[PDB]
Amino acid sequence: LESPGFMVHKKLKSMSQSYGVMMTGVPAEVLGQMQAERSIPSINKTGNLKQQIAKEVSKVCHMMTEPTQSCGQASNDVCELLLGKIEAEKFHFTKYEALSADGDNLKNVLENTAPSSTNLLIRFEIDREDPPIVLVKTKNENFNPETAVKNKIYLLENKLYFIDKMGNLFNLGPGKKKCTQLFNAIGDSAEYSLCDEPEKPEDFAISEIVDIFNEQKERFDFWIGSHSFTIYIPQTLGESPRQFYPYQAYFGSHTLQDWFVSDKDEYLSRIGIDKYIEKLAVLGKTTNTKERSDIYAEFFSKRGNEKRQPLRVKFKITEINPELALKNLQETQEFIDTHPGENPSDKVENYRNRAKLAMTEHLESLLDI
Amino acid sequence: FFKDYQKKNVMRLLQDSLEKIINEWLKTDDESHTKLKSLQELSEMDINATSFAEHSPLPDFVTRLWLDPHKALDAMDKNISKNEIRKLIKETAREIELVFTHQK
Ligand SMILES: [Pr+3]
Ligand SMILES: [Pr+3]
Ligand SMILES: [Pr+3]
Ligand SMILES: [Pr+3]
Repeated sequence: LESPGFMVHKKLKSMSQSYGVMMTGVPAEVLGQMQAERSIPSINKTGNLKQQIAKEVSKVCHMMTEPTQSCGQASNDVCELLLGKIEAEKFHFTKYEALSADGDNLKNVLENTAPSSTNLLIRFEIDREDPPIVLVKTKNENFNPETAVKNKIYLLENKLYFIDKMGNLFNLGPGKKKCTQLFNAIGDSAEYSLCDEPEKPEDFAISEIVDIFNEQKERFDFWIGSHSFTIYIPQTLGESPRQFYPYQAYFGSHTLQDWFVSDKDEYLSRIGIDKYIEKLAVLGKTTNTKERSDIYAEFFSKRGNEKRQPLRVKFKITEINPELALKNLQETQEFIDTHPGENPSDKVENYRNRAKLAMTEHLESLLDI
Repeated sequence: FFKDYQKKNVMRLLQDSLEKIINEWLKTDDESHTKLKSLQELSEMDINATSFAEHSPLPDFVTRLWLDPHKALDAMDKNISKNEIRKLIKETAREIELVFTHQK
């Protein structure tokens, strides 16, 4: 006996592990035609075309299994499947909540649910901050604040400016006495790094500028979207303990398929839901880079890029109708089962061969064959 | 459910392909920002306009997709309208350029 809310995770994991990119719903013909489009700039049409068409078609071959799926597409597919178009739209516009340092809010809100009659889908965004890397020493006679490169710190003799990536000029505070002390303390190189125990008065002048900046990090916003993932806590049967399951892809590392094939979903679930929120909170609180990299690798990396600058965790939560979600997955497998094939691997091979025929034909219609 | 989900993911793959092609094409703009200025015009184009200027810098795919999207990608289902394609071309062009010039 298994709850319907749990069958949702079963079908979802089973379909992704077996069929991969086919779970997006994209017809193989559409996908091959497109691949031909993003590969036709690289084709010099003064050379041999059947050379390049076959080469390009063959390069996309050894890539299908390569991690070219983004965390957002996986997270979006999951929300769409478990919620349907209407509720995924409203879920997409719901505002993210910032995680508490110990995760008290997410912990507490889960406790307000009956683990046997409620099915939660949690979606997280992880944000990195991107402070400037470079300190540029320049003179007033060479510095127009509109010309200068962005996302840099600029040390003048009478000012110390920070130019963010958007264009807004910021005065970092040091008086005109302080700036000349730093200007005459730093050498002749055009650029310098804001990241690297000081020994030379050059190093002290750079480290204090880092300090003068970091005490006013408040005034800026460097944060960029870094990683996306979801978590599903289905219903339990009676006296059964609650279980969560993380879902994610990671561009460059693994797909949503690879994540399932490696059973990392099941590996992280066994550590329990609350202990997960805890290690998730430390990632947003810690300032130690080894600890921030320890957790980040354990949670969000392949089963089988040092996170130096801080990370923050935000979430939004909703409830699943397992009947709807199974119906949504049924319609998706209906599409999948329109591809000839004795078994899932046979159906994937038909998708790939079908897509390759569309990529080759679309290349030929564009290059006069 | 499935048709709406498929149309979404088909539209997403197109946007991704638009972003990759336009970006590769933007990487070779001169110091007069010709290709970028062209990209800005595109994000403000009238959706009823059925003609590009004769020696348009825009990538071949973009203009083919704009004019006859169902000839440009003859596997694309009819439930994707020419207007929907064109709205997507402008929203992608607006997002790329603002990212390219670092406002997002
Ligand atoms: Pr067979
Ligand atoms: Pr076979
Ligand atoms: Pr304009
Ligand atoms: Pr304008």
